[PDB]
Amino acid sequence: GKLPVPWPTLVTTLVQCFSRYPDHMKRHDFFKSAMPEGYVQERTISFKDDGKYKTRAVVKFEGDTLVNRIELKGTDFKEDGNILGHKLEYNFNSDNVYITADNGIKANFTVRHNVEDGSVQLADHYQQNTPIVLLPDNHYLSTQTVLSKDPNEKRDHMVLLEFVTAAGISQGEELFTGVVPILVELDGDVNGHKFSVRGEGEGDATIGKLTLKFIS
Repeated sequence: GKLPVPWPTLVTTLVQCFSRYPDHMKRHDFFKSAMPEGYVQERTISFKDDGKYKTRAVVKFEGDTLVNRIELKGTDFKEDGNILGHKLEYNFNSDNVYITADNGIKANFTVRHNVEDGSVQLADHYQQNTPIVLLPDNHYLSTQTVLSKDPNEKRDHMVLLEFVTAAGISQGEELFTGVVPILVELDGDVNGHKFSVRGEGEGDATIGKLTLKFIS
């Protein structure tokens, strides 16, 4: 009927090729350099004092559409914890995603999810991307996200708006010169509860903008 986990816990899993890289940093944009063939993005997301997600995503162009197709496996979540207990607030904080080269890339960052009781649930992210390219110097992605709802959507859903810019110190980049349609498909299992998510929207790497609507 609906998602077995809170929507905010899925936000990071549900396309960093849409980050805006400053022109002073274009030599360091792995994600676009891998297009159109794309990259595999794999994470381990450790929810401290709770379970973890292991994800594997294929991110690539299929014709004119940037596709993000995901398998997610969630294990060891506590029935009464913040996640399966649905105690997370429906919002998101800013993050810095720290990137370094993998001689692809690796990235690390810790998401802070706000709990109903003012406390904080940490989601520690370990990330690796391998091409299906530009190996970058150390840098990070400054990420901003807002979560909302569609007034006339009847299905369990999440509207997401995101802005991402690289900071802190190759022909594929040409595929991102305009607004690019996005398709996201997630096949999930958390503690044995199988679920799927489908999302559509568009990305505009000129401004680093993402706008998507996901339904479960």
